[PDB]
Amino acid sequence: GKTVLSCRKGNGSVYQVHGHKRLGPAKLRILDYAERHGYMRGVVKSIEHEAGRGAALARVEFRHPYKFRRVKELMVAPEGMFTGQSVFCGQKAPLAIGNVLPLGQITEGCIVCNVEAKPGDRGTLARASGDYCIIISHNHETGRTRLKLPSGQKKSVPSTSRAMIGIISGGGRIEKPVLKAGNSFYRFRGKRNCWPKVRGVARNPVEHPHGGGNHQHIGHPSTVSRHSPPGQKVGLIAARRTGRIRGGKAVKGAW
Amino acid sequence: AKRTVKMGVMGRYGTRYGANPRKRAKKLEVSQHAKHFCSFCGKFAFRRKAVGIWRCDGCSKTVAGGAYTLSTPNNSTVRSTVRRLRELAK
Amino acid sequence: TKALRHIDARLASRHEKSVSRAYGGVLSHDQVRDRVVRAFLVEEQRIVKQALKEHSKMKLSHKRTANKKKS
RNA sequence: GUGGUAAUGCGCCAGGUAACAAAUCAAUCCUCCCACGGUGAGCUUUCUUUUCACCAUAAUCCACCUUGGGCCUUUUUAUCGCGUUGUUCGGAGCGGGGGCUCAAGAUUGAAAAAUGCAGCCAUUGUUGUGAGUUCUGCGCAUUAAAGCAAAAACCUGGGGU
RNA sequence: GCACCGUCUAGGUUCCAACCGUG
RNA sequence: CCAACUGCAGACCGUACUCAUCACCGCAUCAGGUCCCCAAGCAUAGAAUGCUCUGGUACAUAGAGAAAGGUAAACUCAGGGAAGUCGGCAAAAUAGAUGCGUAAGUUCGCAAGAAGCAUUGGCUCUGAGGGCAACACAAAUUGCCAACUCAGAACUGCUUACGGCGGGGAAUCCAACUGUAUAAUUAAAACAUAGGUUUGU
RNA sequence: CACGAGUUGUUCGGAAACUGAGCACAACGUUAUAUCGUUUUGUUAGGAAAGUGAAGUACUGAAAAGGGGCAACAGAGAACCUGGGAUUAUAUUCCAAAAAGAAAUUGCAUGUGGG
RNA sequence: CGGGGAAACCCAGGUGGAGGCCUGUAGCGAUGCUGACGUGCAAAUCGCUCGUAUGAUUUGGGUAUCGGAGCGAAAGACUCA
Ligand SMILES: [Mg+2]
Ligand SMILES: [Mg+2]
Ligand SMILES: [Mg+2]
Ligand SMILES: [Mg+2]
Ligand SMILES: [Mg+2]
Ligand SMILES: [Mg+2]
Ligand SMILES: [Mg+2]
Ligand SMILES: [Mg+2]
Ligand SMILES: [Mg+2]
Ligand SMILES: [Mg+2]
Ligand SMILES: [Mg+2]
Ligand SMILES: [Mg+2]
Ligand SMILES: [Mg+2]
Ligand SMILES: [Mg+2]
Ligand SMILES: [Mg+2]
Ligand SMILES: [Mg+2]
Ligand SMILES: [Mg+2]
Ligand SMILES: [Mg+2]
Ligand SMILES: [Mg+2]
Ligand SMILES: [Mg+2]
Ligand SMILES: [Mg+2]
Ligand SMILES: [Mg+2]
Ligand SMILES: [Mg+2]
Ligand SMILES: [Mg+2]
Ligand SMILES: [Mg+2]
Ligand SMILES: [Mg+2]
Ligand SMILES: [Mg+2]
Ligand SMILES: [Mg+2]
Ligand SMILES: [Mg+2]
Ligand SMILES: [Mg+2]
Ligand code: NA
Ligand code: NA
Ligand code: NA
Ligand SMILES: [Zn+2]
Repeated sequence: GKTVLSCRKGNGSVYQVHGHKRLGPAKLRILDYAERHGYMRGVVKSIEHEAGRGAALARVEFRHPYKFRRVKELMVAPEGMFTGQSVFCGQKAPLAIGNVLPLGQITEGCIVCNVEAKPGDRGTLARASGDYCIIISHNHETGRTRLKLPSGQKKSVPSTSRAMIGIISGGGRIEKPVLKAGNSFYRFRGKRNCWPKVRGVARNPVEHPHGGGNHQHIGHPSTVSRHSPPGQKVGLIAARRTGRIRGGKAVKGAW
Repeated sequence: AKRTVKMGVMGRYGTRYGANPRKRAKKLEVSQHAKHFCSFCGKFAFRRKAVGIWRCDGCSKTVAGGAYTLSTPNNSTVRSTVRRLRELAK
Repeated sequence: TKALRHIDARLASRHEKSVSRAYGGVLSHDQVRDRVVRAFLVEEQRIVKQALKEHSKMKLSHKRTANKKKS
């Protein structure tokens, strides 16, 4: 045989991220002394779009805490942010869209985005356009907050983790039909080399498990085991069920 | 005269891509190209540049959100909820 | 202000690229006016609140604490 | 440092230039055609106030009319007025009267006839109209789930020296 | 058991002092 | 310390020629391949196609010359008109512009140049379409001048006469469509596609 | 085929002197084996990688996180134009005091005016 | 901008210049003649005919991924005849 395409993509090679036109990574600001004890006030300077990302980015200007200079941050903007707006980050900050607060200060039932799973990681959950988390409950004895995630799972995080109030901008992006092959071409031009996709039954046996035969067919079940080696693990990996889903649709992911 | 009976902007596609996909895309296309109301100015002046970015024609304001309309229905509910919860806090 | 390339900008006289007003060659006249007005009004507004707070703290100095005394 | 009510004129930190797309309509230089005139050559049995060629002006400086933008001050506008071939602008200041600036042309000169060209120590020496051309200006609204590189080098300001 | 290492605070209250509070 | 004037000095490497029906790759001075700039006149919608001033060329082995049979970016053909052939293969054929006119079906966009009918030369005329100069309302007029297009009329002619330029209609099968693709025997009904669904996290 | 000749620059192209997709010396780690890996998402290395102006004749010693370098003869950058009767063959490169001539620009020194 | 309407809206004339739109050069390809040639002009070329021609378009230089490996809108295609 020969190497399968899914394994080849792990070498890097011509399948890496197209990043030349991107701005930097998008993060909250660093969890420093001012954020742990007081608050900081910044000004929104511009709202921009970057290739490959559905949400809008905001450049926010703060004063440096120790030196005489200005510091520019790049964040994922919530819906409603505008140029000239004042943004408050820290322990004592008011409940308003765009402010950044410790999770332990946000009242239950509030909608948040840009949540950090562990304190000080500068935001890792609920970042794609139109997404958000819901705050369910606090626990003061153990200092932990419960959240409902975009996928529908529940997660417990330390109450010192930060989050921005609001919803990621740019929502409703997937409801417009694409209609053309060229539109898909332009969509993936800004992301990476992964389109168009050739079906495995259309290939030859030398290069895929599904290939070959005098008809186009898989001659063996397409549900494969969790323990299969790379090159054998194609199809429906470790599926608990297959076919059309009737009635309630369960929460995906691991238990 | 009208120039078209119910195709509108989608007349540029001719006879391609099917009636229901065309009808579904037309609704978002019209909104994406309309002028929306700017509450800072008091006039209809917001235009979309790229997905999610809205710029006022007269005043120098840029706003984030919506991708095909200025404000999504979920965001208004979030705004009222936040305002009421803050009113309880203060 | 004129539109000058590299060597022409280096060899021109200074006032070809500026005006005598503050922030000349960086900000326009309306922006300068807005900055002046904003600075004055914000400083005055801050002074008023500091004065009010200090006056209250001095009000409760010879008040009941020094009026309804107990030792 | 110093003038003008003003737009603006004269002696470490923060911004800007470098620095970026389409169409439309105007487009300059330059090319082509035509009208009028000067010089040389061709045809001429006949006809032809004729047919063909030529009539050029580099960088760099001085001084200071037209078009297109931005703005100031005075009179205060409204269903209404201003404007484009074109999808628009106005009490967040329209129009009119006077100005301030920027961009692109123009017009004076200097260079520069002392040069070049053509007949032969002498002659000549050109000014107007159409058409086409992407410089440039229309300042930064082409599809877009596509939104259009970076740095050196340089420029101006805020501060204190 | 008693010493010593052993100490200072914005604010909130009732000239000191004390009680709260915790940078 | 700051122009400006003046004096002196201003280093290194590249630079001939070629860029192709003979200078490069293909065993060769090989009808193959090889990126960029400047680009005239007339016909005409014109970087189509035909002919021409400037610049370039007459180099590709020739001469004599009615066999048969060939090759052609060469022509005609009475009467019939696909009877030829696996099969209308090949050839013929249609043709520009303007006015009128146009079916079933349909995702309402199309189908459509559907189909079809009519006109067109030359000459001499006529009309329409502009510019800027000279509280009182026919400056609602005087003069000067450019550039081409369209429309109408009289007279007159055809041997239907450069180039260039769709044949059309009624149905069945397959694939939605634009695209990709076996360099050198396969361009398709194959692959891709938008759309739909499932899986892991 | 033989003999003899021809390519001239302060300003033209490159370099001196930019950064890009990228490369990989040092450092560290790995391997029986360096001839292996990491090395731009602001950025090397368990990581002490700064050698300077200024003050007070070299000397001497306060500040400035993130080592050294390469990669575009179509991107960025870049102070010069015409005339020639001046070649057998080079020319925005040659021309001699009336430089045929007219400019622009860099470094360092004179003096004239002003600080 | 004209006409109609109680209203909701309807009918008509212009302006504008969209599209993996149509005819057609250069460019990029390669359907048929099962034409030429088949000790060739050529170890794949020539003629006419034909597809596309604003886009999932064509092209110069630089740069990145290879030998049981690479790359592939998938033909076991292509990796210096
Ligand atoms: Mg990367
Ligand atoms: Mg196959
Ligand atoms: Mg197998
Ligand atoms: Mg099948
Ligand atoms: Mg243009
Ligand atoms: Mg030469
Ligand atoms: Mg050539
Ligand atoms: Mg050849
Ligand atoms: Mg050779
Ligand atoms: Mg031609
Ligand atoms: Mg017949
Ligand atoms: Mg028969
Ligand atoms: Mg028979
Ligand atoms: Mg045929
Ligand atoms: Mg017809
Ligand atoms: Mg098909
Ligand atoms: Mg096709
Ligand atoms: Mg083949
Ligand atoms: Mg074939
Ligand atoms: Mg298929
Ligand atoms: Mg020799
Ligand atoms: Mg790099
Ligand atoms: Mg480095
Ligand atoms: Mg370099
Ligand atoms: Mg260059
Ligand atoms: Mg140079
Ligand atoms: Mg020569
Ligand atoms: Mg097309
Ligand atoms: Mg075509
Ligand atoms: Mg096979
Ligand atoms: Na022609
Ligand atoms: Na016959
Ligand atoms: Na053949
Ligand atoms: Zn506004």
